[PDB]
Amino acid sequence: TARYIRPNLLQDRLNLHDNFESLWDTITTSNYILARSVVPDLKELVSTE
Amino acid sequence: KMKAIVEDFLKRLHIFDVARVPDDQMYRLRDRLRLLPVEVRRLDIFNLI
Amino acid sequence: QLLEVLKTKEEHQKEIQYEILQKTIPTF
Repeated sequence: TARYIRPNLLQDRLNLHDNFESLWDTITTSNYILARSVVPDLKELVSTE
Repeated sequence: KMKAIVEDFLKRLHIFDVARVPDDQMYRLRDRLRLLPVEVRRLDIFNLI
Repeated sequence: QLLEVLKTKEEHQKEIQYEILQKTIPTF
């Protein structure tokens, strides 16, 4: 009975990476914060002092 | 995890502020120890066990 | 004395402009 909806992941289609700087910056920024949210925190360090 | 043995070692040799010395040097310490023989006494027993 | 009354009159100039740019960047 299983049924899903195709994700539709056609690539770039639009090449903004060659003029729309203004917006890339906004993307990068975004994708970046996104990243930090994931990058696991570290553990077992050497006592600062 | 050997960060264990080194610690005790140095301690038993008073003077040294164990806590007040990094994990570094410590490892390098192992690296040198690993290349050393054992005192017949010590060794001769482990073989037995 | 001068090298600190000019890290404040140069963080206005630097500011306003570093921003006149941020208005060209649709970043929340």
